Amino acid sequence: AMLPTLRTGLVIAAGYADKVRRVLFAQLRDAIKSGELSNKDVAMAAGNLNRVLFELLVNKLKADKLDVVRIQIDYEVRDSQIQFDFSTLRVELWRRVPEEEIAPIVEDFARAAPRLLEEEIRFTVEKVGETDVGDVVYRIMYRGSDVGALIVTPLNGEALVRGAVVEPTPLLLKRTRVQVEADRIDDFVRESVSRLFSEAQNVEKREAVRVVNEILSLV
Amino acid sequence: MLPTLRTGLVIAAGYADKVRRVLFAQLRDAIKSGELSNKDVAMAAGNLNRVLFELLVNKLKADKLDVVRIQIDYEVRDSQIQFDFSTLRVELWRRVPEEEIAPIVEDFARAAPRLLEEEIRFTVEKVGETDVGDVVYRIMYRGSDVGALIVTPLNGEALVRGAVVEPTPLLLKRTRVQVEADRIDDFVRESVSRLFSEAQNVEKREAVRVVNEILSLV
Amino acid sequence: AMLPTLRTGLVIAAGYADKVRRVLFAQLRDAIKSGELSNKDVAMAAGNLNRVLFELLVNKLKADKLDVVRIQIDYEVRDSQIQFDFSTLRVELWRRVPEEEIAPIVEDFARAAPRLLEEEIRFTVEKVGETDVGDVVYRIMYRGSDVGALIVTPLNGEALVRGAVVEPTPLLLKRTRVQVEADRIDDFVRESVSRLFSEAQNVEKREAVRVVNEILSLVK
Amino acid sequence: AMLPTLRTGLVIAAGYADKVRRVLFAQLRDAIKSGELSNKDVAMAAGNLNRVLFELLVNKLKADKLDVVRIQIDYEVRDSQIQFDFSTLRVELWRRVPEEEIAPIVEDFARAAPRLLEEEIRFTVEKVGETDVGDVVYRIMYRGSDVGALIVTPLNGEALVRGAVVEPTPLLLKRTRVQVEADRIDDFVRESVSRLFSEAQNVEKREAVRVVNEILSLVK
DNA sequence: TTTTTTTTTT
DNA sequence: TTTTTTT
Repeated sequence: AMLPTLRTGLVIAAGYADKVRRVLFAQLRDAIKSGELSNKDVAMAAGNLNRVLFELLVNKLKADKLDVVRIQIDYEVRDSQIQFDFSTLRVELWRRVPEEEIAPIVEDFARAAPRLLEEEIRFTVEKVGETDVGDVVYRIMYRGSDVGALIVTPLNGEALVRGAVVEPTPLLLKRTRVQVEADRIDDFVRESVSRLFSEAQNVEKREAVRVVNEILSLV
Repeated sequence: MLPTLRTGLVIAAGYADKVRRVLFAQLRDAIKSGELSNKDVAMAAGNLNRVLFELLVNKLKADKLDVVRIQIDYEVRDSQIQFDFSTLRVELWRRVPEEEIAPIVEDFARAAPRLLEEEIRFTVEKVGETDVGDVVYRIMYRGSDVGALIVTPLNGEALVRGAVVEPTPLLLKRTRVQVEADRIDDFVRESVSRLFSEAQNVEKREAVRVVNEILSLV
Repeated sequence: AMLPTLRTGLVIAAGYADKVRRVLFAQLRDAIKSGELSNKDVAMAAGNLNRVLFELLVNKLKADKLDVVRIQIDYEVRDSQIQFDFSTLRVELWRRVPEEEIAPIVEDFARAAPRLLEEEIRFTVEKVGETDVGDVVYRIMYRGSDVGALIVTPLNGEALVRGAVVEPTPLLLKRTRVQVEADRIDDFVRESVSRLFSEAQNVEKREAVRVVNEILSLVK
Repeated sequence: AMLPTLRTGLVIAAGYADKVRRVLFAQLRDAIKSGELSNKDVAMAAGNLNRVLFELLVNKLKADKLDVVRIQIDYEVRDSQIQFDFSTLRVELWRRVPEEEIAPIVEDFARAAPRLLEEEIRFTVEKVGETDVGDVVYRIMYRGSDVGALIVTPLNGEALVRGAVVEPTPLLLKRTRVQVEADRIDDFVRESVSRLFSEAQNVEKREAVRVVNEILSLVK
């Protein structure tokens, strides 16, 4: 039987304690109201966990209070008692990069940002293969790295284009008809890929990711 | 003053969907009024994400498993969103490898039930007295200041109140004990750890304010 | 033009105050750290607002402490002081439906739910039109209400079928090739739509919603 | 042994499905990475639950998509399989109050708001009892309803006053020394309680609640 | 086309 | 990647 898991999510090390206490109270809200637990039992349980985590985070790992941690642990509630399974204790740590190292870089970049904000991104492609019914699949790239996929369906004298990229920003190229005879497909894609995505939809990452995988799966 | 887009803590791999969701949440009202369209906002979030990609991946060389926090002011004028890049702020936290943390976490996990039963040793030091004659002590944990304690002398009796922030936020309820005023200082040093063994587990901010309340009286 | 906005989002009326406090501190974190404001200034501002909002909810709106509210208001910071624009004040209210009215319905339904959990989602379709290049687009319905869309591309003895529904649960029909002559498409689609979505992907609502439109826009 | 519980929290009825899917995926992430479950297993589980909830919310409870729902249900993972316990299913519903009924009330209130924002919170008190060491405890009331507590410690011609209120906004009265004779305590408190809290700290509700309970526990 | 909405804080 | 987080 699977056990409930106490998860903090991403939190600044200085505030993990109040995060652990509030999450645990939220999960055991029904248990308290049902009468299986008291508010004292839960607060005491969280306090003991926080007591343990303090030694781990501050002493063993030397985490600064401005660092970021993510903590999770399974726990069991049986017969009016809360018990943690410390074999399930998992702790993630992120160490802070000093402002003196980031602020000047961001400030420098901020001056060049309004130019970059309007520029069209410019992509490159490479043919991946063809389907049984004659669709052509391309890999779409940004700066030599793979960032998306594209599929072209030649039809009665014309072609249909669909695709999506994940980086530098999630874009979805909706089903688009272009003036191309099947003879002109491979040439057209290389000439028009950057231009097609200038009118693409700005979507969420997972939406773009799914389409990329859908298109690449057909090969 | 301008509206600010704030992401909060987010894994670098998912900053884009975070920026998009924050911006849409803030500008829902402008859309329904007809001042903006979903296209207008999505293009705005998309263009910002395009900008942040160069900053995070190339300039800051951030791995996608790191944590970032981004904020920037923006203004909406005549059905368009315009960012003020002078207000752009980016925070970065770099990932500590699992091979450096997991074994340390593993060994401690064996020692956790042992430590959990142990009572939390505190030590104290005299700070001063209040206007009405209360005695204030500074509570220390492993030599470091973590809380405060206040004792109100009576006739053959004393009232004790206090709070600690570390290693876990505790609140010492108003407690009356039978002790003569002459031996209070000895009482505090010998019994402070025993007092907090029956203390309340509270939130950090509650403990913090009580500590400052007690220290402010000096 | 636009002013910063303090937004609570959905919150139980009993806890709106701590929400207003936490949001305002989060938004003015920088102002405090810069020295333009003090922690005292922000706490006092949120407290005064919450005092006012209490009067509105309990007296004017007659909100129960177990109801749900959503509050937003614009504010500006002038000379180390926080000043609200109450003309921008917006308050939404949801009144709780008594447990005595909902619990028996949920309890009754909970008994029949796991059997329903297995059943195939019988769908029906309606032809919407043909695309410029000859794809056929159908509207998918569930219990007479439109819930999704489907597009079919005729081939030589074969067809390509794509689609998505939003209700009763978001499903995505991946690109599927089937054995059917073009004269038989309209018959095939209507006969197999429920069967096709029985093996479809469980996706997010927004994914299904977006796909429906991509398909429906091609006719409209 | 207790089971994991899927909790959505407050969500607009139109967006419950994606809420359920994301919460379930967040809880079962580790199970997926370990290989005990696949993304398909979790997606199918959330999809089946949403299919069931659709009938409950839309058909049985007649919930409008602008309403607010809160859904929770226990589930079990046994041998690479997800199982919901529908006996543990709980659904709360809040029905939306129309803007046409709230906006005029908010707008008129918005006109008197900048005036009210300056105003001090008039309070009343009532004697509850005395402590063992002779402190006097009062119940603080706002609109006839109990909202807080206050404790007075008598000195020689002086007193120490401490207290906290929960409504209309969480306020905590720091340790304050005042000039009052012990017989005139009941009288002093009733004249000054509102004035004392005009300089009290704006805090979170839970801070105030605990101080209130601490003061009341001291009463016999 | 959604039709509701996509945060910060916690 | 993804959440809950005062009756």
